[PDB]
Amino acid sequence: SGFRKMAFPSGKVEGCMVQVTCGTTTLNGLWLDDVVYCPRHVICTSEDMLNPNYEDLLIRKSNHNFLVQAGNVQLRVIGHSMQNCVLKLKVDTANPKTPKYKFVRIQPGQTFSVLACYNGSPSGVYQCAMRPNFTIKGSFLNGSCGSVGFNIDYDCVSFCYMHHMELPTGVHAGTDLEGNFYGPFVDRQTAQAAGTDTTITVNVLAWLYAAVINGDRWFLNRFTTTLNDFNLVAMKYNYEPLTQDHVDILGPLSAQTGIAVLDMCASLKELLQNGMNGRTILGSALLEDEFTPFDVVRQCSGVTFQ
Amino acid sequence: SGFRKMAFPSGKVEGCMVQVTCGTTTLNGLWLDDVVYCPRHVICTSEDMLNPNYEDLLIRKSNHNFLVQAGNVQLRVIGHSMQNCVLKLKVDTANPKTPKYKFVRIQPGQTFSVLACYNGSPSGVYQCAMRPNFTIKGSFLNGSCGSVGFNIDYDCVSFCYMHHMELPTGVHAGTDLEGNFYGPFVDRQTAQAAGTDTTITVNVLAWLYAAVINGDRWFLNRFTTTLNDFNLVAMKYNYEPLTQDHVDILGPLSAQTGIAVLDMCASLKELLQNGMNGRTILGSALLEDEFTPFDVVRQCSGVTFQ
Ligand SMILES: *[C@@](O)(c1nc2ccccc2s1)[C@H](C[C@@H]1CCCNC1=O)NC(=O)[C@@H]1Cc2ccc(F)cc2CN1C(=O)[C@@H](NC(=O)C(F)(F)F)C(C)(C)C
Ligand SMILES: *[C@@](O)(c1nc2ccccc2s1)[C@H](C[C@@H]1CCCNC1=O)NC(=O)[C@@H]1Cc2ccc(F)cc2CN1C(=O)[C@@H](NC(=O)C(F)(F)F)C(C)(C)C
Ligand code: NA
Ligand code: NA
Repeated sequence: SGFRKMAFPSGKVEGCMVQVTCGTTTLNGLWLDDVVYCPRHVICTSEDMLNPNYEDLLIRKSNHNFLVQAGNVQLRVIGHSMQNCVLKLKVDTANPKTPKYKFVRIQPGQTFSVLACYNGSPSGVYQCAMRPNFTIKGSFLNGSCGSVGFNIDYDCVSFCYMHHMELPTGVHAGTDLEGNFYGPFVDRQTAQAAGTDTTITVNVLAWLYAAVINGDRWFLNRFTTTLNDFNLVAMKYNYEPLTQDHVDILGPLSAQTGIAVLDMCASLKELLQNGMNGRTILGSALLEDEFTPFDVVRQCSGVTFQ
Repeated sequence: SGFRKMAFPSGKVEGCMVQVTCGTTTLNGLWLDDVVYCPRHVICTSEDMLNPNYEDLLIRKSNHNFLVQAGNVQLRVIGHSMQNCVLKLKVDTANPKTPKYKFVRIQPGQTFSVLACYNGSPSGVYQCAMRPNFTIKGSFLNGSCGSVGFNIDYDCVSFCYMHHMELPTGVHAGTDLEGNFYGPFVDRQTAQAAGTDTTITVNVLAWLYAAVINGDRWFLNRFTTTLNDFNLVAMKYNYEPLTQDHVDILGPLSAQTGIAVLDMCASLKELLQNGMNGRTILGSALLEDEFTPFDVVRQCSGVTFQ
């Protein structure tokens, strides 16, 4: 029993974290085989921020300008290339701790673990979601750039996020591991801001199922709803539309608990309209939306990772 | 910016997790140097649960009854001893991934990371606190026993918890790594239950300081209070008494923010008496008590671990 915001074990990623320095700029890099991946603006000074031409900045650099440290070991850069907003530094040593891995670009609403790092050394691990507005509500300070987000399946690490920027509301923007930003954000100094966000409906429903699995039913009711009438209410409360695809994905949780998806939707509707009346669900006085249906199944079934 | 329930990076612990099997009972063990630590009731069958005499059960066992697996490698047990409620299995191989480590028995109100494991393989990592009633609000299923809780300082892993039992309210009971239970709990089948719990006042105050650091002040007020008058209110709301020791420990956060501790106490008093009025603090509609003052400083200052 119990239900926690659970991160993936981070050891496979810890062994990949390094420090990259360019002039006075130091940030984190990801060392996989003989390549180190990091944000391209490591090559930026403070002056090259208004509208930096990164191709022009990069052609002016030499391999020996890049100082890459793994622990107390300096790694020599022997090639470099820019891919979108990521710099790929070819180094003279392959990382002996390279896990099985892939690079994935995730959809909004998906969750992942962040290994927050400073100066190439891990500080902490936490779970978050890609918001519908393509920000993440992270915990990142100066020096955190190049920290990565990931999922693990069996023994395979799927990297999905590299950290780049903090927006004026205190939320975070970054790229996939091929250097493409999530959302409309850019790595130049402009008036960018997070767009209006929405609540991840399919995840709220997943978490209500988690609550039932863990022995709590106070919020259930005898009613059902149509998908259309539910979405009319969701829309009013700034919830994402629930698709038939979302309904299918919730099938296993609905089967495990015996509560039809549209029945759980009628519970959520009632919760939106009436509030919790001073009660809590899984220790929360708010409706939690950073657990996917898969997160719930994994934690309530005890899936492990080799 | 941002503030997350952040766990320690778990890689140093992952490399220590093994599987221990005795007859039909399998649970997790912690492999440090040439010793594997696990709950002593691995030697129990279902029948030896009413009032098992563990010394009597253990003298009847042979080394070859214990099957210890690290990954795909079987480790041969060559000695054993019982220490309180932990079994120490001497094995023929020293763990080459043994970190710098120590065993600590923590006080209620302290936090730690749990690496939840099944069949010797890690499933997830999450942060929790030792409650005042010496339970933890974990997330643990059948097979989770022997999973450990820990903190990291610099490069040193301080193990403070090994998992043993789930209580009827769905919360969890376990031992330090020398086999002494936290709280009054025992590893025999009886009517044990969690005692009434209280909220960890010093941690709530720490989290209010975290909120201020992160740019939120809506709950502050112009008032101060005496320690005594605050504790009269805390007592009414089932909060732990705040000691002068707690006040001193909050000194750094008070200095960083310019808000005297007793001033923050008057804010907490007002929050207890009037509620949040539909507002949130650091994304929560409840007063959070599973961040210590040290957790706040570490996360808002970016401390790392070698
Ligand atoms: C990351 O650690 C980096 N720092 C530097 C420093 C010099 C060169 C390159 C980098 S990457 C930080 C993480 C950030 C900082 C502070 C608090 N929390 C965080 O997550 N990233 C930045 O400082 C980025 C980097 C950048 C790249 C190109 C630019 F043209 C401008 C920047 C500045 N920056 C920001 O995050 C800024 N935010 C924005 O510009 C915006 F639009 F996203 F809001 C800043 C105002 C500095 C937070
Ligand atoms: C742990 O994985 C272990 N399982 C076994 C099985 C056989 C022998 C030894 C062990 S240790 C589980 C973890 C637990 C189970 C299910 C859900 N969440 C969890 O955290 N621990 C147990 O099953 C313990 C072990 C035990 C030892 C001595 C006993 F006399 C009795 C038990 C049974 N047990 C419990 O946790 C039970 N709880 C209690 O007895 C009490 F008092 F704490 F509530 C149970 C009712 C089975 C949950
Ligand atoms: Na219903
Ligand atoms: Na005050």
